[PDB]
Amino acid sequence: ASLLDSNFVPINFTEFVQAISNTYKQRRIQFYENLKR
Amino acid sequence: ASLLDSNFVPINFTEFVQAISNTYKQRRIQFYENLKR
Amino acid sequence: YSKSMIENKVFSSCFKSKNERVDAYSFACSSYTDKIEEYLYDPANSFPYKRGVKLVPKENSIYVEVGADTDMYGICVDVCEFSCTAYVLPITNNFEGYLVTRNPSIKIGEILDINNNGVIIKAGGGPPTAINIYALSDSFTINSINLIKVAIFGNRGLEKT
Amino acid sequence: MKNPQHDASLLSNSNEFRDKNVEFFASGGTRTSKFDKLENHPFLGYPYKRGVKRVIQSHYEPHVEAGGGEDLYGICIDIDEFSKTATIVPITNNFEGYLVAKDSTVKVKDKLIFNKDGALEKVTINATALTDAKQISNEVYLVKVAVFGNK
Amino acid sequence: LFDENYYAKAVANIIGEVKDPIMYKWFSPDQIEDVDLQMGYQKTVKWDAFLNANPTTIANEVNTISTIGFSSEVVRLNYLKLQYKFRHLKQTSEKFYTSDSYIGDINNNLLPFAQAYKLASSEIIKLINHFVLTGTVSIQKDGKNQKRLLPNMYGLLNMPEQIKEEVASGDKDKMDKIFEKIEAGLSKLELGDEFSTPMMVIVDPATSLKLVKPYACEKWEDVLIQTIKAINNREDVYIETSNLLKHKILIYPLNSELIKFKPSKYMLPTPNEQVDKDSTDVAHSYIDFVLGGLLATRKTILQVNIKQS
Amino acid sequence: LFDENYYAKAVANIIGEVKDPIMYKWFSPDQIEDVDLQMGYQKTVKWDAFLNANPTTIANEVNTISTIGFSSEVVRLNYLKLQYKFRHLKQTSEKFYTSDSYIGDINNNLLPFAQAYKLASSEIIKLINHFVLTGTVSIQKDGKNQKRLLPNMYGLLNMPEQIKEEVASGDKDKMDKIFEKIEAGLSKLELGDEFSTPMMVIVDPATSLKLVKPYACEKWEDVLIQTIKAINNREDVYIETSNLLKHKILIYPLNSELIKFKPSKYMLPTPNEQVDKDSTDVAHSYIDFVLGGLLATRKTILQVNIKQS
Amino acid sequence: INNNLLPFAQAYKLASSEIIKLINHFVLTGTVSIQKDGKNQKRLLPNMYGLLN
Repeated sequence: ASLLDSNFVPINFTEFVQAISNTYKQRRIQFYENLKR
Repeated sequence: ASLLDSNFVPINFTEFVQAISNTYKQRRIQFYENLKR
Repeated sequence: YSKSMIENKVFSSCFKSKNERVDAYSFACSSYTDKIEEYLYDPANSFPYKRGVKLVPKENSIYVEVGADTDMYGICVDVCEFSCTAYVLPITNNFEGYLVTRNPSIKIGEILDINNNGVIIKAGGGPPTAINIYALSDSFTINSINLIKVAIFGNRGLEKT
Repeated sequence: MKNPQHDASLLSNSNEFRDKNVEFFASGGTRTSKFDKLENHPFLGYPYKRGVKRVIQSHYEPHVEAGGGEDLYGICIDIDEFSKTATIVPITNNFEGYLVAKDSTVKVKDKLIFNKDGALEKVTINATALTDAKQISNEVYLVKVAVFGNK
Repeated sequence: LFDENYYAKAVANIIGEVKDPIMYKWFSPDQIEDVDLQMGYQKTVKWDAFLNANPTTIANEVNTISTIGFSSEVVRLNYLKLQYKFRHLKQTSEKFYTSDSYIGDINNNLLPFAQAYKLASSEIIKLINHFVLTGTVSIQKDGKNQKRLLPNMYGLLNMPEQIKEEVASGDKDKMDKIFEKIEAGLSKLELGDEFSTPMMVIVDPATSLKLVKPYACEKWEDVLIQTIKAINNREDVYIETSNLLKHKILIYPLNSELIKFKPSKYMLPTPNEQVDKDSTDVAHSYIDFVLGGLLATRKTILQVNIKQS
Repeated sequence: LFDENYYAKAVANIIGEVKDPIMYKWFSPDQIEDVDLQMGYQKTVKWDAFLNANPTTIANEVNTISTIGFSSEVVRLNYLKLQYKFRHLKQTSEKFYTSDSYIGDINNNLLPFAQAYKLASSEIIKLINHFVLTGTVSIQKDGKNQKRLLPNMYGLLNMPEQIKEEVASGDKDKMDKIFEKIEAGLSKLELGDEFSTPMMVIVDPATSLKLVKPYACEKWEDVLIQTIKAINNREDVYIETSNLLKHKILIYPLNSELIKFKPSKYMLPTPNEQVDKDSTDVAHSYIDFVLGGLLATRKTILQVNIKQS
Repeated sequence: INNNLLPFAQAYKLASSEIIKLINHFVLTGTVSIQKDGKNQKRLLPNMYGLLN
């Protein structure tokens, strides 16, 4: 359940918050993938 | 015969120990492949 | 005192010299066919962990209390504080492990004796020793409690001086 | 040595089943229990079938050497020459087997003590002789004893 | 839910426009691991093993074998829940404020919900970055009027039982003295068996300006990098500048075995379900975030403070 | 087997979480070749050829032709088997100790078999690395109470018939004297026709700290690397820091024709089939490993010791 | 008979009956003992009581 997935449709606010947390985690993973030092 | 394979089903403890040794050797080979000094 | 002894704000910082812990495994070298017995101990008189203990038959149960070499039943190797139960290796069995001492400066190979508090001391104190105890390492202090590696093998035929 | 390895040219006739166990190569004990404590220790010299004492001092771990008396630590029942190690039964464990005797004076019912060389000599007491001393070769005498501790 | 909750729909649509926090640059990917908690405490147990004696030679028969012992250590971490409130235009009122290529009252500083939430989230993320770097919560440049926090809630700068060095006010401009203190702290560092790891240095703009000066054709920055490489097994040393610091230098390894960040998985801003509504066109909304979760081993962080007086 | 032996199943499932030994960084991939032997000795025979005279010119008729001879050399290597014992919870008892987010008695320092095995294997691997680097086995920081080992069981630091250099205690802080000793050792090094090979240098942390000092805008490390490149046909020169060394410097080539590691294929920790069981919830398990197998040609290792007293 | 050795099933049944009697006594009285005098009691944990104590 991620907001980045277009097909995702939340049912309630709890699922919405879980999706927000998953989206933040995925964005952190993508940032560390794209990071160059 | 290695522990990496999901199809590998050891029959006895001697085969298990042989698989452990093979796994150690394969891990060493992979480490040397991925090592960039 | 106790063995486990607490929340920490930060974690505590090679493989060498990591065994110097009060709650370390007592047996330096263990062996199957070692006999281990369970007894009760006084929860307010003396903490018998890593000390020489003696059997005191009370009116309700047989307890173990810290004792001297003259009347020693064995060595208390572990304690379960939840049940206040002491685990004892009888003197008839060999032991090689870490025990509580009161002298912070003991060298290797010295002859040792257990005092009235179940504590390792130098055998030159004067009391005639009745047990074969030898120091396998120098005494080390954990900050404070002093521990030392000892080898205990049976009784001594004739009491020494 | 426990097993002197020497090549031969003819086979030795060995069919009699009696008087075939009293030999210097027969390690272990005549009667043994599963619950006997055995400890491997580094050794110096050759303490095979003798009383062993623990000598403690580049610093090295303590070793065992032939000895006895107030320094007696155990009995050496087997030896490994390649690894230079010795199997030892501690003095707190009873043992029954053939050990090295100082001379032929030892007879049955004799109380025996481990001397400074790890050999059993007549009279603390350590062993009770079960048979007479038998000369295996030259001055090597083997006597069957029942070790029980120290008095 | 999206058919009913316009605010939730707008948050889901505009969640991507918020920039990533800059604190991610201060940690390795393996150092960060989320936990499931909002407020309270959580206990972490670390297990270890040690050798009790020399190994036992397996020859012939033997029953007495050397043993391997085990140990455990427990560390407590506190987590705190914080909230903010912001005003915005009601959903049904946007048509009456949609101007030429912009929406909202310029005169009254009223915004649509999506823009208001985006800006508020950015500000809250900046505050979270400041807390993680410094360990304090404050909205003033002085750093005063700090919000009182629970114990076991520390940043990289105020973590206890670490190597603290202080440069006297008389040597506030002496890079040689500053580097002497840095070398002393680096010597006092204790990395143990995990010394082969990249290192991270965080400095303030004045310190960077002093560093880029020539070494009394080499620079103080190059000398510092070489000194840190001498202890980190000739591995990567990264240097970062932060305006959140003031005459401070932070040196620490980027190794998950020494320093671990375990934030609540609700640490970053999250909308609240409650929305304040009335008969007017103005509504109110709430944003939640969670602080806490930095864990470190003893004597692994070097904190140098250059006293100005 | 996995239907009957839960311990074997757990070892198989968790064997992958043990990190690779660090000793692999001190050798080239071709230098390591496993052998099939647990305890005992193995004789390795090396063959060589030589020219007896100048070659024969083939012209018209001739029957007397120059000959090529052969020679052999036998080297014996000793291998030792060692064992450790550790206590752990029982599989049928783990359910009564499965707490929240962790398993095991914190008070009694008892762990599940998988975690206990992983930690014990890590410690044993550290011991193996120390033995391979130094050649001694000890568990004390002073390096005393060493386990006596068999002959023909050497490490890199104690291998006989190599170049040994000693820096006097009065010159312990003089990098010029240390480098002079290093140059003398490098001159005494004999690589023959195998000189074109990468070289490896291992230093203690104190020597690493000294190496980054300015040369007396060049560094002692740079000077040393150039000196080694002068002799190794300008191949690669690698520098490593180890906390297992104290005031020692090791220099040796990474050529499999000069130095070869032939470890037993059971050298790394392996579970034993025997598991002690009784009526309680505590069980005992055994881990086996094998030591020995480093072979080197004469005068191909430079070992510099800096005396402290 | 001469050595008082039973098959496992009968031995287990008898031992279980004895242990069940001991458990009933503990539940009723709050103490564990094998003597009619009631002395030589096994020490128990706190917050472990019976109907009588």
